[PDB]
Amino acid sequence: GEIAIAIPAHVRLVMVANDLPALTDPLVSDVLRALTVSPDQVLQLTPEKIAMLPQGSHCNSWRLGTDEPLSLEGAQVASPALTDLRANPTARAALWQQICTYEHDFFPRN
Amino acid sequence: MKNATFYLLDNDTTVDGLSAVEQLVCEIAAERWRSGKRVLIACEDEKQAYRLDEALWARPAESFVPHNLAGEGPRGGAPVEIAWPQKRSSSRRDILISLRTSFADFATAFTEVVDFVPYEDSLKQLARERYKAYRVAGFNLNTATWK
Repeated sequence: GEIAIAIPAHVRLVMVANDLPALTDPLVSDVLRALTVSPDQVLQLTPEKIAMLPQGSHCNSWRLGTDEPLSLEGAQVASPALTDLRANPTARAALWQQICTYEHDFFPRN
Repeated sequence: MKNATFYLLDNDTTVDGLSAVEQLVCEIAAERWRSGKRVLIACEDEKQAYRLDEALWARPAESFVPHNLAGEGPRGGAPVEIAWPQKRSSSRRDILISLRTSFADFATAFTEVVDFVPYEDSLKQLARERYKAYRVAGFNLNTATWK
């Protein structure tokens, strides 16, 4: 595996989805704020490309509408596609619940 | 300074089991959180708390407002915590949205408090009593309409 896609130094969240939404989307923006992640710290990538990341990558991620877990070390939050998340309140509460389970990865104590 | 704001409602329309006040609470809590504040919603009863805990995942529309009932959520509590009299809350909070019928002493610990003047005439006197109480407690008072 010669050529690979490297995660920028300032990126702290990899967002994966078939359809990459706009980081300024109302719902996406609130989820990023919930994760205490600024949009500038986000790397958006379609499911493909995850296979192009260097073996040994470590970054938290949030995937939408993609059941198969990423081959990327880190806290992995998963939710339905954005379309479905936006219309399912239950799905949103579940996403938060999932985020809380990983509080140590997103809301480190200090 | 302590600042208390009383939002004056112009209707008492109930939607999905939510009073006009509780509906406005969802809007206010979301806007304050989004502005970077840690919010405490002090409900008069446990049952009201569960009503808002559910309501906040549906409204405001197209929003994701991270919240939990007082004793749940992440350490230090969720950004938006919903409590009731029989349940101690998380510290380190910037704004209090109180649904208490009478002046609550734990309100004095806050720099920012939001209270309401319901539409139904039968509740306006309680609201007036609360107003005077904030005045006595040293809060800077002001009324407003939400838009």
